[PDB]
Amino acid sequence: DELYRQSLEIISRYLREQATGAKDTKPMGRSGATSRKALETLRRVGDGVQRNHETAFQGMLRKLDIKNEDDVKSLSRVMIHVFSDGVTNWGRIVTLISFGAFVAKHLKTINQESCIEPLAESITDVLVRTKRDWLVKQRGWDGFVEFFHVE
Ligand SMILES: Cc1cc(OCCCc2c3n(c4c(-c5c(C)nn(C)c5C)c(Cl)ccc24)CCCN(c2cc(C(=O)O)cc4c2ccn4C)C3=O)cc(C)c1Cl
Repeated sequence: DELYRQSLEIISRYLREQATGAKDTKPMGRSGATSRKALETLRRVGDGVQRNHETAFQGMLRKLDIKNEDDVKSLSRVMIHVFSDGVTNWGRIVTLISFGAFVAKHLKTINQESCIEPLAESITDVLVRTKRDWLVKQRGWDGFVEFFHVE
């Protein structure tokens, strides 16, 4: 499943980098150029999204009461509820990932960094399993990058 692996490398790097403040300088895998431009796209757009929904993000974070990895594994159901039904567009997907980053920052603050990568997996798993065909028709991460690109 190459779509899942690409999505997880992008999402995982964006989440851990938002939580630690440090960029990950390890080379990317195949489709490296696209994934690097996708992660740059998320650094430009994602922080605007998080500031924009700060009130709603904080409310939802508190209502989910995340404390350990078992809590992290119990988040897919609400995630799926909020994300699955209705219209899909790239902004919705950025919002998914962006709240992911918001939560990853929280996990780092309560010294639960080890939960960031299960978080990332859960996010990727919900994305690819619920939006795969859409992702394929928007040409995947190249479609994402082209969508948010301005010259
Ligand atoms: C990591 C993780 C990610 C995650 O992601 C879930 C999917 C992303 C998401 C959406 N929404 C969220 C809200 C939220 C709520 C509730 N109220 N308000 C005001 C907000 C901003 C919060 Cl607090 C957090 C995340 C989201 C609802 C509104 C925007 N929207 C959207 C919803 C719709 C729609 O309902 O059809 C259409 C949309 C958008 C955005 C663009 N379009 C077209 C979403 O799909 C969820 C969880 C639990 C986890 Cl753990």
